[PDB]
Amino acid sequence: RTIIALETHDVRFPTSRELDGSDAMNPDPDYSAAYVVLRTDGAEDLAGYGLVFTIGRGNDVQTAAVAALAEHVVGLSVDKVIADLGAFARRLTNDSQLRWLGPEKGVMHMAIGAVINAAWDLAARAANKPLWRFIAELTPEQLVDTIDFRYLSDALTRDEALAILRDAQPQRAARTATLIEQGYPAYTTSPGWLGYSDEKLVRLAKEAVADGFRTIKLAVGANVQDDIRRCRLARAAIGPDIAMAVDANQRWDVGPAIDWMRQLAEFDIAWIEEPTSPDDVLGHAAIRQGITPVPVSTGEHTQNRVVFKQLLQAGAVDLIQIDAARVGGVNENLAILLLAAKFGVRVFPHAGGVGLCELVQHLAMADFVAITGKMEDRAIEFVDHLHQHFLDPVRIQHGRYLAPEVPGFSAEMHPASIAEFSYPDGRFWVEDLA
Amino acid sequence: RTIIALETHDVRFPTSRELDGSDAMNPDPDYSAAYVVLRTDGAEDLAGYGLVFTIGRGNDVQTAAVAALAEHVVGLSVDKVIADLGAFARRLTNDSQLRWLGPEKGVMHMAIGAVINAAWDLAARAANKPLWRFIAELTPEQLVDTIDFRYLSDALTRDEALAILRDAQPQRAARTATLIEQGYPAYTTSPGWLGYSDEKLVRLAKEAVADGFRTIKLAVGANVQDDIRRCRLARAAIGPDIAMAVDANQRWDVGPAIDWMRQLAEFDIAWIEEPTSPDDVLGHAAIRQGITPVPVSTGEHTQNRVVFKQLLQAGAVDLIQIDAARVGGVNENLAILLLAAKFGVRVFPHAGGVGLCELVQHLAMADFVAITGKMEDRAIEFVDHLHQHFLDPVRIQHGRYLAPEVPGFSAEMHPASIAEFSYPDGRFWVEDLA
Ligand SMILES: C[C@H](O)[C@@H](O)[C@@H](O)[C@H](O)C(=O)O
Ligand SMILES: C[C@H](O)[C@@H](O)[C@@H](O)[C@H](O)C(=O)O
Ligand SMILES: [Mg+2]
Ligand SMILES: [Mg+2]
Repeated sequence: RTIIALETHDVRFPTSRELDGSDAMNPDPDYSAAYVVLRTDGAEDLAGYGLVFTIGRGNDVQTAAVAALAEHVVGLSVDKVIADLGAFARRLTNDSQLRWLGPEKGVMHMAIGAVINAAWDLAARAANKPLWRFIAELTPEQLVDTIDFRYLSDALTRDEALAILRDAQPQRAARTATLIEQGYPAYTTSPGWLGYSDEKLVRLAKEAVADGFRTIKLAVGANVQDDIRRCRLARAAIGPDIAMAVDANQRWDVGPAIDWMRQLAEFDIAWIEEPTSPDDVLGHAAIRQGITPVPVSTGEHTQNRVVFKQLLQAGAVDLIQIDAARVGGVNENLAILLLAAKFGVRVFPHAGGVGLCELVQHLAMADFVAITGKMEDRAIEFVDHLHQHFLDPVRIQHGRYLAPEVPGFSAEMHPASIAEFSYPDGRFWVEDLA
Repeated sequence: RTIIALETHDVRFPTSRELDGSDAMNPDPDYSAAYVVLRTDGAEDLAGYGLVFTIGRGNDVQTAAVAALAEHVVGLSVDKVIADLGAFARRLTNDSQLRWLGPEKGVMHMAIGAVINAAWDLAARAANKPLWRFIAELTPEQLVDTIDFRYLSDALTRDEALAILRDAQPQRAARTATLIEQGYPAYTTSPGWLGYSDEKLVRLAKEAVADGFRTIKLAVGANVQDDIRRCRLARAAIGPDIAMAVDANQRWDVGPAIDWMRQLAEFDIAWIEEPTSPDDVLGHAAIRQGITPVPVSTGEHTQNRVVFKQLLQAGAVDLIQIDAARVGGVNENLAILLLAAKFGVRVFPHAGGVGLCELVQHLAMADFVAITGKMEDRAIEFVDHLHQHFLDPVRIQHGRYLAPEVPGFSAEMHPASIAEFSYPDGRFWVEDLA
């Protein structure tokens, strides 16, 4: 079989109508997907799906970036692609001309990451396995062959990665059983969007705990008085035993972040996410040093494994987020997970976007099985939005993610959803723009 | 007057035909420009020009990113835009949805930077001044009003920037006279492209020195034996008194970079440019610590002022490059120049791309007049390619840049050049692709 087309769609959801996903930096996001399909001349089931998550404006540019990769993939042998995902990723990441648009950052890199992710979806489907098992069941050699070790020789060599993966082999099967029977811890951010009223915040926080979530997260960062008020209300609503994280979405400078967190510390903060710019490694370390022991995290916007390496080297974080679509696809996230494991830093996957819960759950689960063997000390983010648009929506049971069973990356979306929300000619948008 | 249109063009030059611009990372670049025009309903002279520099593939995506900004600018009052370039820049950089595609990095940020640069071109033209004088003659208050101080409070506050600018006021006029009469030091990289034969390297290096350049730069990084051979040949060709820099274009890891430079040190290296990833602040510092006193530089791919801040804080560089199109336009480069001045780090502007000499010369000259008052200790890069396509090509006299005189950013390109090299329907490409 051959990849005969790279199809792209600019799909946007009107989440801003109710301010779902709203925060201090992004006050009215419209969760969007630069959706891509790697089509083949095989069975209808033999296709790869992926998407870049954006929040509205710019999604057309992001979609255009993905479409520009068609000549790089159309015509390739399916067997050749899935048999060497490392070579496939490099075919895109090593194109020096595309690197100039980055390198390995921004629109062009996320576009590359979406095509790479679609290829892993295609591979998992061909293997008749949900992506987490596809990844976790590859041999240590097959796994490191997909990783780009450039710029990491000082922190993680191929031999060091192999050692970590080989050390985990004996328990892979047992952990797979544990995951399937117990699920993976989750936490929810849906009760904390900044655009919600105090009444809605409290109502949703209570429902979240009622649903079994042992941790919730609130957006903060626009007004300290508002944050103090909201954190007090949420803490009172959930009780003293539920963890409560806060997310500043990059709003603060180093000094202000320290002073701001000093005023929220009394409410028992699980961690402060993105207190400052996602590029400020030294800044996060300075903030962490100033507010310790209040935990600091960052990661959903971290451009690539080189920046993650530095965050770990500089001791800028207590835990990190990883994102399925921000970096160079699965290949890059595997490098990041191995770096986090080697440095002994917990990973709390980011999923605050359409389709992100569906995608990222697989990376966290593969990590548990083949890399760390640790999940009760961490959690996968969850947001209660737009799951109805995916063929294999995530399943949460008593605050825990159930392991996916169907083949693939869970990225495939309902054609009806694409038809209704494609921008700007989709049914909803033609009516809305009118 | 009003901005009535944002016109964009995908222009690509076949520099790969002779491997002009070739290096270890980018072996066959096709110097390209994602050209933009801010058109108004005023005089034909009243327009803003700008461009994002890329090396071929991907330029269509970059052009699309710029075109996507039309709704943000079309309809704006020319007087309102030029009277507050800080507000104009923020209108684009503070669009949270566009920030998600970055933030402040990659394709979307460079697109924003090109539109911002076009606005400064428009402003300088309205003022009937070449951009360097337009910038250097603004009051300290007007200058800081254009700067985004977010994420810089720990290294450069508004008051600190004002102090530096005010300290320079007394000598602004005298330095303007000095620049106009003496020119600004330059160095050339055109003799050192990696794709050239040893014979061509030597021939061009000799011509470069004959033309008055006191410094040349060679691309290195693919094969150490080749680098040793080429550096020996170039050094012998130029003599012991001419400075010779080398550029690895991000090829090495930390350890290898140190070992590689140890083998080139005997040829008297002026500086090693981009020894590793443009995102590795800690890595550049480690390399610098290992090869000192051999100077280390980086900057042409540095995504924004936040990364530059860290490079300075971490002592990762001996000198930095700045680039007119890589960051958020003039506004961001002013912040970077002020950071470099405050930290006492020399700036050697990057210009290895089409139109970059034309653009960046203005930033270096404005810096000399209004910020540092230092130029004999540094130099502006020059490449001997494609200047014929610009209405106001740079002028080099005895190895020094002559100060531009015509109004603007020198970005305007000949319509005939655009017609011939527009991709893929331009005259040259239709014939070439055939
Ligand atoms: C705009 C988005 O909803 C963000 O606020 C979201 O990704 C957030 O950072 C999160 O961690 O869930
Ligand atoms: C592809 C380009 O010619 C680069 O090699 C060029 O920008 C180089 O880095 C330089 O500093 O001139
Ligand atoms: Mg977050
Ligand atoms: Mg360079």
